[PDB]
Amino acid sequence: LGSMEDFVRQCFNPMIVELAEKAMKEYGEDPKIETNKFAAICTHLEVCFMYSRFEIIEGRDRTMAWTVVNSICNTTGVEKPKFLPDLYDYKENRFIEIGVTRREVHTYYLEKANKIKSEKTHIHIFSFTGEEMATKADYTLDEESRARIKTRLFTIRQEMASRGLWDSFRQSERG
Ligand SMILES: [Mn+2]
Ligand SMILES: [Mn+2]
Repeated sequence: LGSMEDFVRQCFNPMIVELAEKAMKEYGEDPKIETNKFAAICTHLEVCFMYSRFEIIEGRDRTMAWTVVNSICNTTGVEKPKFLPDLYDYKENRFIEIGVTRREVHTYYLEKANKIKSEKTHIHIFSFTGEEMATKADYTLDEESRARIKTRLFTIRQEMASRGLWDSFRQSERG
């Protein structure tokens, strides 16, 4: 049984580890203790950066994110989201909320949708199974582009498994 804080650090992007290290410290969660959530954050992030037409919101400091949201919201006449999407899509002129779950796709979706009280925020969910779900059957990206996202979650799962780490990860998610 390996060290997740190891695997995370030596299996994600430096960039990605330290944006998520830094995302965590901001809620006073230690990456050394909260290592399963540490990886999850890194993965969720990695995905958002592969779904990139698209402006990125996840990853920025909250000050920077909220300003980013606002110039768009001021320039397009788009409703302000209450919370913070992950991306914006210039082609469909909408904000997108990205979700990566190790649970039920349907459960995670409705949890997302009911949080954000979206009218216009689009919601794309993937899991480590292929299983996915986008708001209104609107998959935004082309079967290929989504497929590469699918492949890599798979390459995350087994590489965890190689170290006895997959098992726990799998079962430790909540809402
Ligand atoms: Mn986000
Ligand atoms: Mn998200």
